[PDB]
Amino acid sequence: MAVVTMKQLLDSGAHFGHQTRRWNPKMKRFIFTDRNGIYIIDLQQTLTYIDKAYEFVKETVAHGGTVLFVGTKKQAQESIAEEATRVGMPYVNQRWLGGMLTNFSTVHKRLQRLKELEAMEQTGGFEGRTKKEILMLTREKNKLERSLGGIRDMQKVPSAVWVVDTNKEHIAVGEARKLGIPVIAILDTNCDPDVVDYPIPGNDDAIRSAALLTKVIASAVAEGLQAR
Amino acid sequence: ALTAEQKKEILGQYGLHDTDTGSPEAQVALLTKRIQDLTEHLKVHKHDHHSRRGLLLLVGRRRRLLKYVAQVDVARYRSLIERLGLRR
Amino acid sequence: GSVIKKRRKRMSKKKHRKLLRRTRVQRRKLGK
Amino acid sequence: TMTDPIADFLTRLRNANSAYHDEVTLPHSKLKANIAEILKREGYISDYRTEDARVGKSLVVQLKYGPSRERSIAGLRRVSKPGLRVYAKSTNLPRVLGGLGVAIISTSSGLLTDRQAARQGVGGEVLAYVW
Amino acid sequence: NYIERVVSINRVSKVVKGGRRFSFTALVIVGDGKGMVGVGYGKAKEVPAAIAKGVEEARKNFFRVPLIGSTITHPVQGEAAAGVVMLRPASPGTGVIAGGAARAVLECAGVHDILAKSLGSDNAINVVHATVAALKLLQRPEEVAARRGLPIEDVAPAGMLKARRESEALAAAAAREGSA
RNA sequence: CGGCCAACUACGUGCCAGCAGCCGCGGUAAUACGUAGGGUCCGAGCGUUGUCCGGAAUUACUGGGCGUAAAGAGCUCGUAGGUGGUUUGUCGCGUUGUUCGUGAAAACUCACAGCUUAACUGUGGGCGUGCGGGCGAUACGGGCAGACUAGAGUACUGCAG
RNA sequence: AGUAACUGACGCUGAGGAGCGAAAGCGUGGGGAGCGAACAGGAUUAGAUACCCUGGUAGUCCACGCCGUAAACGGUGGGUACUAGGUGUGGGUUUCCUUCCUUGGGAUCCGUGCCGUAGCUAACGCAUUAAGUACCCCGCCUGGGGAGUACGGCCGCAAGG
Repeated sequence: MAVVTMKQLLDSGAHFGHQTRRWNPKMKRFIFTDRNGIYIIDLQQTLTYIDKAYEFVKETVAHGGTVLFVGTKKQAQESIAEEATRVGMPYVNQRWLGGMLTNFSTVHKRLQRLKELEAMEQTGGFEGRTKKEILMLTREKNKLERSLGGIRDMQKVPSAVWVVDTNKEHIAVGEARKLGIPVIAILDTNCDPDVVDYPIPGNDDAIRSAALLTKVIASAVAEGLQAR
Repeated sequence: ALTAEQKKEILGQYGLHDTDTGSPEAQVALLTKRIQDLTEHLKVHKHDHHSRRGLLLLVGRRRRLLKYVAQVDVARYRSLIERLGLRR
Repeated sequence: GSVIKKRRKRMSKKKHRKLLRRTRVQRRKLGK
Repeated sequence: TMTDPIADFLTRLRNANSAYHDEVTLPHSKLKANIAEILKREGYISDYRTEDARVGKSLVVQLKYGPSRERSIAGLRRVSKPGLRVYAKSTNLPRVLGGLGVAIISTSSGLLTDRQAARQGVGGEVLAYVW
Repeated sequence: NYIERVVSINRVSKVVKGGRRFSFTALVIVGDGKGMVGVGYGKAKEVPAAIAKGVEEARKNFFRVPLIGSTITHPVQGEAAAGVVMLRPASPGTGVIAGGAARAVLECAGVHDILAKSLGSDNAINVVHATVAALKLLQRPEEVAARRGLPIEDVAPAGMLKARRESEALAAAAAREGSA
């Protein structure tokens, strides 16, 4: 089932991503030909895993499976900002501070300090002391709201299926795997497809392929949000 | 080394037909000619230790080939030794 | 490896050659 | 040089199995053809084929992997090497993995496995273990 | 309802500018007595704190130990940093014939009549890993038939099925004689 | 009667007297030295010596290793030896099945019997892991007589040092 | 390296054995500019049989012999088959555009480097030029000192091996 028309996939282009110096595959079906020094992603194998991933999320979210929001690369942050705001979800743009899902016995109290300082600020405690402390109070408040944003509503031992920046946050995906709910990602052509159960072939640098893919899943999880 | 015509003269006169180049007759006849030329060189260049090793790698091969002929046939082994003048 | 083992064996070697040098003429006498 | 084509037949399979290769091309021989038949019947490989090449024939062995990408062979071992021949009498036969793994034994009745020799009372030279 | 076996207490001490910085380590094994064991390494500044931290790490490292009756399936030999252990099944009524660190893992899993040996390093930490690796190299009767694509009886031997089949009947009747 | 290792305190001296299989206990307050009081293991027995096997996968066939821990000859040529690509025909030496003769008793097994029980004794199987004959078998190794070109060696044409 | 014309398993390893083997050193005869063990002074120092300085002989060089040892090190024996790649560099062959030169790219054979999976290792690290996965043959190891020492023997003019 293709939401976007087949001909317009040809006009969009699916032959980008890397050169012949940083290819690390292990599957001989994801190699079509070698021209221009750039490997050819096969559309057929892309749509098969796209539909399989589309069904798996459809079954997961209808029963009540959750996936949260993350993104750090410079051509994906602003895309999810609009999508997250429209759907109301927050987002994390700069820092997946390593060791956040395993260390919920430390980052939970940080959510307490923010709500303790926020409730301190709603009260109106401003000028009982110097303003250097309050200057850094808002600095760390913005730092926490910049680095940990989507953690506000969960209280539910999270399920994680979304992976962002597979290659450069290679240990951020491990910290998810120690308690490893199955995971998906837009495949970096230098990233091993077998480790992630749903390696979706996309483009690791293009905003068009980055935004369209997370928009497709965002719509797919939205229909299951409506049909609860 | 041996010129192309020098080899072509030895090859035809010792070979078993007008085409052979790797018969044990052809190789022993060729190696013996190379050896006799080389040891003539070492009679005036006594210190050519690196070229004497090349001489030793050839005599070892010729004995290796001569051992094959004696195994496969005794009559053809004697006929080669006498025609060339060797002893074993 | 470590060099301590080498200078442990080196001293026994160095000492022994000294002994042969000192007893060089006496050895050639009792060797008759 | 080469001294045991039965050994390199197994070490090609072991290297290719670990690297998750899907086909293994080997030079073909009557002894190696028969061994591949046993591995197929006992269910360790999928299929094999004898094709032709520039100077001789060629065996290709289509390896089998599980539905969750797990191996079908736990290992292979060569027992009776050149220079130490290991012959098994019909009443003291080897037993691989206790009783799970299987062995290949070359006897007068043809290449038989571990269980076949017990049911037929014959013995012979051991060849290899596959488990 | 897990039996806990502490196998080693070592006092390790980093040396610092003012002297040393002693601390304690523990290697407790937690086992349920039916074929699930886990190892755990807890480091703390006090022994009761160290034994505890080793325990919470152990309970999260459980893994099934494939048993036939009350003894493992086939001989095996695993390896660790340098430890070697030689787990091998035995007939009923034999007891756990194992050494120092291998006994703790084996008596926590619930294997009862097994033969062992320690053919490498004699460390408490390494031998614990070596026997764990050897236990992870274990197969099952119905699992091997699944791999090789055959019915069970053509793969496993007759005696192995009898022992497995008998264990079902003995366990079943005693279960229904205590529950019904 | 420290850990191994089943079994702990008081008293007398303190680098002495001494103990001690190893780590190690005795520098006027010791579970480790003598003394008593308790405790454990055995028991007509208990300890120490001398010897062997074991643990020692610590000569490793079963069952180890050589970069730096002990361990690759300074490097090549080659004798004896060890080892052998694809395939057809044949022998049956190695290999293997069965059969006969042996493998003498006691011994160690199993079963049974008799000494009031045991030790001990007797009867019948097993063993005696091997050897010499007959009858097959021909998958592998091998002996013999062949056949191929993928290994190895020549040939022709170039090329660098 | 290219063509496959030629014989048709003629291969691999190789106990003892034989040859080659940096430097220093030995013999007979030449040669000797510089550098220079030994040897003299000068200086530093508590002392200088040293570092520093000024001089200086065997030697370093050539012809013919001998010696046969080195961190003679990749501290990694030889042969063979397989097991992701990326980027350099040295030789020889050839398809895709042609300017019709070549760092144009493409493929393949043989060397020589750096990085990096599977795997292996106690770790350091090795990783298609394995320390990975297997087969054949050789050498060697079995706690440290005593000791590569003594005694016996072989070789050597001697040093000594």
